[PDB]
Amino acid sequence: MRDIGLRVQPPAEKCDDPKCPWHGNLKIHGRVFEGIVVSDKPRKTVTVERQYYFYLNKYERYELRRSKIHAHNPPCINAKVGDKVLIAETRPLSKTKHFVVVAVLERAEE
Amino acid sequence: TLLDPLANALSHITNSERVGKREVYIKPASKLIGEVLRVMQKYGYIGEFEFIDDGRAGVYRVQLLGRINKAGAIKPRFPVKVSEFEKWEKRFLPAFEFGILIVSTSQGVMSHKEAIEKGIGGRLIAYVY
Amino acid sequence: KRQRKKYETPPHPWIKERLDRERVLMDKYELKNKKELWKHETQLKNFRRRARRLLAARGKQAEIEREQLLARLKRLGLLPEDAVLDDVLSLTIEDILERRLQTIVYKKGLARTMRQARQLIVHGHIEVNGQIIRSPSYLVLKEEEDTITYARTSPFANPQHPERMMIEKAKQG
Amino acid sequence: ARKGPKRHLKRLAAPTSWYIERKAYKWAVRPRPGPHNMRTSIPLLYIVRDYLGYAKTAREARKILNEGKFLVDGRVRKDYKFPVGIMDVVSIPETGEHYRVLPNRIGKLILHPISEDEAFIKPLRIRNKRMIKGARVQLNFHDGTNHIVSIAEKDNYFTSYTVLMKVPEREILEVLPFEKGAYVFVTQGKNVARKGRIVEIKRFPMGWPDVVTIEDEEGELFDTLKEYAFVVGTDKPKISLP
Amino acid sequence: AIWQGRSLKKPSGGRIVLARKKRKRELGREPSNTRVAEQDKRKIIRTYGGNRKVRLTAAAYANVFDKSGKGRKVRIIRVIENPANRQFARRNIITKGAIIETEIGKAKVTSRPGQDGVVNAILL
Amino acid sequence: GKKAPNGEFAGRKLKLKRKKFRWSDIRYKRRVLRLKEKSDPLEGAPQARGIVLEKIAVEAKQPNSGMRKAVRVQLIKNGKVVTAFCPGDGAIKFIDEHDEVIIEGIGGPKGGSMGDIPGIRYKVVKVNRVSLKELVKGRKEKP
Amino acid sequence: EIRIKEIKENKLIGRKEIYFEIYHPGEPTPSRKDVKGKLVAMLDLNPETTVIQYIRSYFGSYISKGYAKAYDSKERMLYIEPEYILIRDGLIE
RNA sequence: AGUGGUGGCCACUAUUAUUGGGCCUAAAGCGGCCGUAGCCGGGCCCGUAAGUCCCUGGCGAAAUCCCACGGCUCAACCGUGGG
RNA sequence: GUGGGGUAACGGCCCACCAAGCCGAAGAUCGGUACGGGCCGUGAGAGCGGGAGCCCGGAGAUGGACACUGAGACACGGGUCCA
Repeated sequence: MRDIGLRVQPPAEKCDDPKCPWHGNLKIHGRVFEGIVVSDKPRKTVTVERQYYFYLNKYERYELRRSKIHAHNPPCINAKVGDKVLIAETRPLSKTKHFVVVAVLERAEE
Repeated sequence: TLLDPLANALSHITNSERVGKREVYIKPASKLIGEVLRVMQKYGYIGEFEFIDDGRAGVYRVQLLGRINKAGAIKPRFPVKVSEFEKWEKRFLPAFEFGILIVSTSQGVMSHKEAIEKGIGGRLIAYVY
Repeated sequence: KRQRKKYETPPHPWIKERLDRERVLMDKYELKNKKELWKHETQLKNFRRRARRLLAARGKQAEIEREQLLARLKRLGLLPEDAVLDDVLSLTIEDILERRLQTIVYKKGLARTMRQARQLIVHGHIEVNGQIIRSPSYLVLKEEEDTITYARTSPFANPQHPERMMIEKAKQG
Repeated sequence: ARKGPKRHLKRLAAPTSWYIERKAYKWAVRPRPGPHNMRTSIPLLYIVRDYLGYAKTAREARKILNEGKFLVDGRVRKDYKFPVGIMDVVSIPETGEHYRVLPNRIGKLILHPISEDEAFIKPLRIRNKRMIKGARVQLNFHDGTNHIVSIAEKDNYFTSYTVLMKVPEREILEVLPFEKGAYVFVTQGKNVARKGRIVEIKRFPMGWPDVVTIEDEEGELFDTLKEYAFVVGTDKPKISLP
Repeated sequence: AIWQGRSLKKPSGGRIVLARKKRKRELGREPSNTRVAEQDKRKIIRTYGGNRKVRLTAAAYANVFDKSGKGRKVRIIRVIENPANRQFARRNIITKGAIIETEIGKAKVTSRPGQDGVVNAILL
Repeated sequence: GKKAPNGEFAGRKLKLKRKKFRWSDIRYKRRVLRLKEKSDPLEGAPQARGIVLEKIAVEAKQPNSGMRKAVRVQLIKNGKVVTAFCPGDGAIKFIDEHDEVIIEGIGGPKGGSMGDIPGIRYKVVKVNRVSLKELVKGRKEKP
Repeated sequence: EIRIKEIKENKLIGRKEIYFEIYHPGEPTPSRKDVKGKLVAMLDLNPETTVIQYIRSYFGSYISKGYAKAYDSKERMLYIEPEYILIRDGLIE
């Protein structure tokens, strides 16, 4: 148990990677969002989706937009599709990976 | 397929009025509808009203007093803050304070003038004058 | 960034009603251009614009701006000291036309004619508050109304300038 | 395109803390890097020309600075681009005049005159603490100055405490601590040029600093950030504060 | 040049047109390719902002370390295995993480000759 | 039925609908696709300089009868050939073969034809850098 | 006539700074020599050390603003006050 | 001391229409039906606070804009102060 | 993804290997068009249209391409080739 600074319990598994914020050298600084896993096929990778409503100044109605974000999935938690997860800005890691999972708020089966 | 109780209710009221009957029986009765019916009755636009347990959805019985020029339901529930009511009031009223607007606010659905006095915005639901 | 004209052209240049009304007005006050009348109407209209925005305005800034408006209106000599916002709408163009410097100086008897007052103003023969003004379109505050006086160096300042005799006879005549 | 470091600063872009007419001319003094930030400082040249009216033309002002007649924090400075920042003491011995730099309620800086006896004390916020080789403790202040002290004296200081610094000889006089109920003068924000007392410290995670709540003299409560809170006394201000 | 910059392709795939020329602050430098020899040959390199960095083009000695923490300066005979590439071990190339054979025996390199200019390793 | 959609969460398709029908008009589509700027013989220029070749007279469309004088000109800018109407009385007398001229649009409805002359889109204003109207008045002299 | 609105003392520069107003009703704006030789009287100043910078003649006014220096030594004005105004006052050819 | 001619842009225009347009006879409902995403959806009880709303800190830099005051003769412009 | 390289610096920026991903009908890909903002013109306003003139940020030195000096450069008034 090492502190990440975010109010969430730590993953039970202790992995040996250098890229687990709970079990590695990397840090966290920047926003925290929440979202859902939509795809997990690439290794140690996750595409988090986020829906939200946007306002049209000329039409005074709402546009529901879907936003995706790539992020890294450490093995300790092993995020899968259908799961509500918490995401934090992180050091640049790949061509596009710039966010990391910190926890799984609620898995798919629930 | 019936989809909005309130709009059918207020339309039914106006369509009774332009004839000018005495008693109206709003078949789609709901708690929010009853709150609304209280609102303008507190400015006596209607006489008494009563709830009738029909076993299915309730029915509201209402007397008219012949004082409703037009009573429409703002359907797209525009949310509005306090400071700009005059634009929306001008959107749905003939003259300065010539009638009311019904706003759903954090405390409970009721009229707009007090909502300015209490200084709380909300979501427009109906207008009438 | 470009500076805008200070006046608003009429939406139609040949309405008989408005044309003849303006004609009567500039006959009364002997202005040089309808542009001038339009400018005066413009500031009239902007006073009213402020009044109308404020009359429906709620908020501390609104009240402060309202008091500023009332105070400036009073200071111009266009309203009574007990004036209230409601009356400002009733302000007419003629209320401002009277407050024109040229109309004031003619109304002081110091001129036989409106255009003679104009000639004096351009020629500087008039002074206000110890400073000379050459513009007959300037709007005079109430507080200065008592100080409107002949410019010292002006030949008209002396009580012997032959035109001033005719001025005095017109005043008494 | 631009290719590195600037050397100019157009008047129109100048910081909002400077009582400088902006459309009279186009070119101003770019401050060189120094103790205080761009947002909380002004060149001394403008202090001489505007805020004191001693010099009408910048050349003459520079001449007077060349004479070295000016004592900021008990040090003469000839640099007519010196950032003279917040809570500095400007002293003119030729005139026996002493002011302290302090912001306005609006967010602009003024020279509040102070007594001569106060002119030697300068309170410095403790920005951060660090360990340097030899196990020595170095404290970095809000104004960028640095003070070295022993390992034993490390706990005498903590970040966000105020040290009354004796600028003429660099001697530490007193350490006002940050605890509930101190007297604090605000530095930046909407609550600028406010002075009050502390009731609560809001521990904010997720990248957001400590929001202290300040209770004014009249009892009104407001909030500001930790870094904007500058302690000046345990219960009353130890310096003349408008 | 050696340009360590934008990928010409978007993540989705749409090819990206360039809109400006490359920048000297953005270019890289050649590979060191540290090799086994009888003497240490090194090149100092002026770098971005006036810094310096020394680079081993030929290496003769290594600092091996015991798990206890005691270090031995020794010679380097040959490289056993280079996980970074298969061509490197064949050509006595020296890189961090490589398995090397010295007089003491098997060591794993825990330092980068390219940037450090010395080679440190752990006895296995 | 009721005009649709109007709901809280339907703004997107309402916007799409209006963008689709924004193609229904003519002026907006003409502006966005810049049809004139690829059909324009004047290349957006209010006035253009040309060289005249030939004098041509035409008959007013019926019931209006009258012989209108005009000229055909090749544009110095690009080289297209276009006819410009000569307004005034005795105008053609001043103009002759091989004359430098300056020409603008006729100011018809949408810039089109005017009144009793067919298709003519332009009128001369200056000939050899001397303005037509004063020569029509005769105050000045052609070079 | 001349009426002084203000006299202040630049002690860092050892000089007196004088703001004043000149009353000239109906008569042209005065020459520099006369205003200098007449202001020199009523503050007990040396002519050489005193310099007048600007006499602003107002439009449509019989009052002209005036603003002038008064140093304490010959060397300081040469060192500080730039040559042009010395030429205007004649203190340098 | 400007006015006229031409060209392009907003209003005129509810001839672009959410406020705020029509589709039997004036151009405009497809021949009919099924249904995916999308959009809109009966009432009552418990929870939530994502939206929605009220209060509160930082921030959205200047110049331009509105207002009072001061300087330039007034104005425009500039400064001080409030939005 | 693994392991390295070079960089001021993290990273497919590169390289060796291991996998089959990732984007697209809430329109990729491709083309047409075009520096972005503070703003400005018009309108009672909803809105419509535009980014020339000042300030901020971005990009360029006929086109391309490549170095040295250097804290800072591929450097309008420094250098090399090609057209």
